[PDB]
Amino acid sequence: GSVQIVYKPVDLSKVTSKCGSLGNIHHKPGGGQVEVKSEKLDFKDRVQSKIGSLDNITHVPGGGNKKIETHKLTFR
Amino acid sequence: GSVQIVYKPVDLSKVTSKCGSLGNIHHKPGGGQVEVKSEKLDFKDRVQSKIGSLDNITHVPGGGNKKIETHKLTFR
Amino acid sequence: GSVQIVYKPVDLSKVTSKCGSLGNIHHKPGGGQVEVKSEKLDFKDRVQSKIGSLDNITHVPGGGNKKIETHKLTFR
Repeated sequence: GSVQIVYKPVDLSKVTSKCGSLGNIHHKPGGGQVEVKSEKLDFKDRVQSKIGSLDNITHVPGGGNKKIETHKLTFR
Repeated sequence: GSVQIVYKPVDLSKVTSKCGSLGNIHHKPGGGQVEVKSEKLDFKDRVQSKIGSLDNITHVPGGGNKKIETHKLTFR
Repeated sequence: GSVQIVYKPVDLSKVTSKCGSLGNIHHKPGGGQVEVKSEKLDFKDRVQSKIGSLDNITHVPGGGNKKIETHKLTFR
């Protein structure tokens, strides 16, 4: 009845970027407006919410590479 | 009945950037506006919430690389 | 009835950046406005909340790389 699991990934990989220069970036969005109305809010178990927002983002990561590697075993 | 589990991920990986210069960056959003209304808010178990916000962000990380590598085993 | 669990990752991985200069960065958002109203707030177990905010952020980490690696066993 003897069961053997040997698990040996060999990951010689690479993720790479070369950029000569990251240039001139302008983020100039106009004046946004947000309006939200209720009489009641009533939240129970494990709710998560964003109920009125205005979000301006410039990321410009300079080589934002990702090597996301979520991984698992399980048994019986 | 002998069970053997041998987990050994080898990983020689590289996540890499070369950037010659990070340039000229201008985060200039106009004047935003947010308005939010209720008579009542009523939050119970483990609620998490943002009711009204204005968020301006400039990240610009130079090297922005990620090697996220979440993992588990589990048994019986 | 013998169980043997051997757990030996070999993570020789590297996360790397070269940036030749971090440039000129100008975070100049306009005058924001936020307004939030209620007649009652009522929060119970394990609530966490933000109810009116104006948040301006410049990060500029100059090689903000991440090697996040949450990792585990569990048993029986």
